[PDB]
Amino acid sequence: GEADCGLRPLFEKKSLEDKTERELLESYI
Amino acid sequence: DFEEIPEEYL
Amino acid sequence: IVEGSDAEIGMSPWQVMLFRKSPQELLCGASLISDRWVLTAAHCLLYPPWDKNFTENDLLVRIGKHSRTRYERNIEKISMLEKIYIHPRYNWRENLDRDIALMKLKKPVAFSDYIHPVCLPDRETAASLLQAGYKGRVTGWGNLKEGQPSVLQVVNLPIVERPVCKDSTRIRITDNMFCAGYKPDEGKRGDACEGDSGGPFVMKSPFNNRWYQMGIVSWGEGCDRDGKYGFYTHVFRLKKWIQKVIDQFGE
Ligand SMILES: COc1ccc(S(=O)(=O)NC[C@@H](O)[C@H](Cc2ccccc2)[NH2+]Cc2cc(Cl)ccc2N2C=NNN2)cc1
Ligand code: NA
Repeated sequence: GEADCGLRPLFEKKSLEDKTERELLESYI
Repeated sequence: DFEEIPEEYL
Repeated sequence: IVEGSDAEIGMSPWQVMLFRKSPQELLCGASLISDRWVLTAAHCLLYPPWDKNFTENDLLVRIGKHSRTRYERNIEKISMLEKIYIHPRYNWRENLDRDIALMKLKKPVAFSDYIHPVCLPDRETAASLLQAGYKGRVTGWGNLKEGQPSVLQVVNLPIVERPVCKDSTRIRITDNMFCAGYKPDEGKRGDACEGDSGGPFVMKSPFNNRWYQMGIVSWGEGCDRDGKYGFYTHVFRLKKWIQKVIDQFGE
């Protein structure tokens, strides 16, 4: 896997969360 | 529907 | 996407639009997995029953987009295809088994706030995340109903138990597919629809906070029907082929 893959410049890179990613996390029970 | 893209791409 | 919402700017920077050169139209979604490789559904490129068999010069990819129709000057990048690779055992005759294809770009695309690759899963990432009830995310510029969005749409959908997928359809399901979507009794809705095929089904690993593409929007009977589910190509199951192509034909 590529060094920086899957980390979004406007979200993970800056520690901002998008409006619905928590819904995903909440489902990973 | 779609805006013209620059002709360099076509 | 049916029953989704507008994406946020840069929310899906691996999103790729597969765009026909002439007539100028949206064909499918796709995803950026490196600076020169794009992943999509084989059926977006090759489908003999409808006389679909695109060559490299028929197509462009548009990367970094938000608006469906506008030319996003100084934001999107438009790339030409060097070469298309379709899985050699893609089953267009029966059930779209192994619905996967790679496209190599003529030149590397520059990463930016709006352009960034998604990860592909390892065995352990797939085993941990591909569980019934676990939610992934689907994005695309496809139709809003079985009409067309102004901007990229997003919907989160739960992975469905394999017996329930099998019992929803008369199509023969394989281990290279998984299905996703809410049940009739769940109330919430959502699905891909026409124009979304080939785009990514992604999950955010809670272990390392990275997005992985677990699926490719592959097939569905109608859109957002009760008792029906979207079917997705199982990306990890075909990663050996992906790596083979990239290892042989990557520079
Ligand atoms: C050869 O294998 C086949 C498998 C399934 C089907 S189907 O279920 O009868 N039709 C699927 C089709 O609507 C489409 C995929 C496709 C496009 C072009 C050629 C062949 C197949 N389904 C795309 C799709 C995926 C998802 Cl996850 C959700 C909804 C839809 N969808 C339905 N209508 N429009 N988009 C047909 C052939
Ligand atoms: Na459904």
